[PDB]
Amino acid sequence: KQTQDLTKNMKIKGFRKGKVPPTLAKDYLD
Amino acid sequence: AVQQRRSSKHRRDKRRSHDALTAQALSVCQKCGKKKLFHRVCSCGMYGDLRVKKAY
Amino acid sequence: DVTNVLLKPVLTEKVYFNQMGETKKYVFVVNPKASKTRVKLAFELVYGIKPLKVNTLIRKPTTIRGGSRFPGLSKLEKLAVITLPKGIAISVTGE
Amino acid sequence: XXXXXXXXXXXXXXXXXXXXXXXXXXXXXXXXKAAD
Amino acid sequence: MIAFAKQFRVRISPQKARLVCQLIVGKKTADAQNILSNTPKKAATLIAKLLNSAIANATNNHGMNGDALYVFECVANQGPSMKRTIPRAKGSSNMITKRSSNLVVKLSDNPNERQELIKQQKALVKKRVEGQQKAKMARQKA
Amino acid sequence: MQRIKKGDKVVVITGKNKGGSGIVLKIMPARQQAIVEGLNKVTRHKKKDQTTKRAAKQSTGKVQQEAPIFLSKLALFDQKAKQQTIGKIKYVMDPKTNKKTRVFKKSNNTL
Amino acid sequence: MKRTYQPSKLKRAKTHGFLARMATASGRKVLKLRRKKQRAQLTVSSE
RNA sequence: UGAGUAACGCUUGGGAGUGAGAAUCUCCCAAACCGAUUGACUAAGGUUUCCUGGACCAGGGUCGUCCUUCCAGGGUUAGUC
RNA sequence: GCGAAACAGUACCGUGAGGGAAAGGUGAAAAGAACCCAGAGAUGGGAGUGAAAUAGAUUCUGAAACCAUAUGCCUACAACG
Ligand SMILES: [Mg+2]
Ligand SMILES: [Mg+2]
Ligand SMILES: [Mg+2]
Ligand SMILES: [Mg+2]
Ligand SMILES: [Mg+2]
Ligand SMILES: [Mg+2]
Ligand SMILES: [Mg+2]
Ligand SMILES: [Mg+2]
Ligand SMILES: [Mg+2]
Ligand SMILES: [Mg+2]
Ligand SMILES: [Mg+2]
Ligand SMILES: [Mg+2]
Ligand SMILES: [Mg+2]
Ligand SMILES: [Mg+2]
Ligand SMILES: [Mg+2]
Ligand SMILES: [Mg+2]
Ligand SMILES: [Mg+2]
Ligand SMILES: [Mg+2]
Ligand SMILES: [Mg+2]
Ligand SMILES: [Mg+2]
Ligand SMILES: [Mg+2]
Ligand SMILES: [Mg+2]
Ligand SMILES: [Zn+2]
Repeated sequence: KQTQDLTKNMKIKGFRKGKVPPTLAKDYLD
Repeated sequence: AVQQRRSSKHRRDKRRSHDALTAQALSVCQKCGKKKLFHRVCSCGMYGDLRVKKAY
Repeated sequence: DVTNVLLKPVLTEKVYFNQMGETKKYVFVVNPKASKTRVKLAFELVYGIKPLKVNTLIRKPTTIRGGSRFPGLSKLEKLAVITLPKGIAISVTGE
Repeated sequence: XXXXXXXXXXXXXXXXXXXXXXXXXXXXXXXXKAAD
Repeated sequence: MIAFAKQFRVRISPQKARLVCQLIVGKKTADAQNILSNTPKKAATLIAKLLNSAIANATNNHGMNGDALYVFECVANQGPSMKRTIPRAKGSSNMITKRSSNLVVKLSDNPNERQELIKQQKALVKKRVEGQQKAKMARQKA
Repeated sequence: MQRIKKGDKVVVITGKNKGGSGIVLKIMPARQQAIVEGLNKVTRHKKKDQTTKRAAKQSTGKVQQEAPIFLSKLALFDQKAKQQTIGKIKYVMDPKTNKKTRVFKKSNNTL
Repeated sequence: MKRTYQPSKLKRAKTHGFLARMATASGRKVLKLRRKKQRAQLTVSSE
């Protein structure tokens, strides 16, 4: 639900889209 | 062989006087009204009364 | 000993691929003049668990921002791949 | 939306201009047209 | 009352653009659009966009009727060029000049627009003669 | 010492704004400028940019802020005097506190 | 055909390198001249 | 000026799709050449030119939504080579 | 004017010694043009700021050569520094 919505685009520095960490999406882009 | 004398600004245009282009004949489609180049299907695929291609 | 030879951890797809699946592999960036033994000693004095093995990478500097009004070169990095034993997983942040 | 550029350097029309060194190291040789 | 639209650094050369501009000068709006939409030339899908933008800002910005507009003047002035080196044979080299054109289109609603421009020139000439006589009047007075 | 500090009342003596009273909010010594509230109001055409958590909204329309003003146009404002007037200041050093204090030259008013 | 310059690190470095230039008076004078001209690329050792 | 002239430096057709725009981009089906090689591994050299996503100022002898171009991120693990 | 008013002994040329450029000026203040229209967009036309926008970042003034448009006159049996 919320984590699916927050995994779309919003590419993190060292990563790409698609394989966004299932648990780590709240540190850099907080 | 190369020109020993430079060509003025009048002879160049005299030669170019025959380089003009001609406007191609256009017609109106009988199903949508837009002007289309003669003897050809409009953008809607309607040539005369024959459905030729799918709409654009 | 002084522990200035452990500069910085890095998290990429390769890093997260290793940091999962039984044996964990943690990749840091270290002092380019440091040796493998120094890397093991620094991890000893700051973490406490003996590494199973250490691998080192040298990435040469290259031109960046080419064509930009002022072009610039990269920075020399030495990468170190620590691997802790089976079943142990310590946190890089939080001590 | 989300169309913005907060970086200190950002441009799509990158400034560049090609230059010419006028390299014209041309020469020539002899000939069969020698009237001696 | 002239409405206009402009375009700097058009990739087409002015020489190859003047051939298309002469097919639309003096033409009605719809006929000019119709003529320019079916000509197999590169400089036809760019003059069309400028013409469409010019009609739009004529009936929206300057406020004209739209059924009296005719293409007053559409020209492609010479723009800045850019120089590159083509490598020739036997070590020589030449300079290729990729040409650009500054295109400008002007449309009017009044079919007598030339008279006002000559009138303004005439207005300028009259002021010229007027300045001399007043200067002349001052000299005898002193 | 300095002619203008952060806080003292100041007015403008030349330009379009004449007799413009305000309070100096900030002083740039390097550029010889001074931000005075209520004066020299400019309205930047505030665009919209969305690349940050705060930039997601960044509601900015016709915000009128303060533009810095050259220190030459500023003049200290007298307050203690019954008839307030615009004058120049000294840099006397009172031996009571050994601290430098500004005093007007058309009166005997401190600061 | 074989053009004049066939690049090689070792030949370039052993002929025009800093150590090759710092072994004779003539080489020292050339580097001295390059310091006078304040060339950023003093020798072929630096890229 | 020559002059919009010479030239554009060995390789085809179609279907579907993207796109504002497709002979040139993506996929598919064929077709034609290489096959002691246009196949595969490396030395030397080159020094990121490698992978992903985006862009089409500039360069690509045309075009371009595409590129060995540009932007951002990432990529090279040795006691036995 | 020092080669170098700008990040010049740089870019670049050569194996090397060596050789070696061009490029300054918005506005008093970015107040650097929100918004609308056309366009895919750049961009253009309005609006707005400004004394001035034909001062708009292509940013002091803008000459000629050069390239186009037009009022008026002449020119398609004519041997022309
Ligand atoms: Mg002419
Ligand atoms: Mg001809
Ligand atoms: Mg190794
Ligand atoms: Mg010439
Ligand atoms: Mg020509
Ligand atoms: Mg010919
Ligand atoms: Mg021919
Ligand atoms: Mg040909
Ligand atoms: Mg070819
Ligand atoms: Mg072919
Ligand atoms: Mg091969
Ligand atoms: Mg590169
Ligand atoms: Mg690739
Ligand atoms: Mg791509
Ligand atoms: Mg092209
Ligand atoms: Mg092993
Ligand atoms: Mg304007
Ligand atoms: Mg100017
Ligand atoms: Mg006659
Ligand atoms: Mg006769
Ligand atoms: Mg005779
Ligand atoms: Mg005669
Ligand atoms: Zn139709």
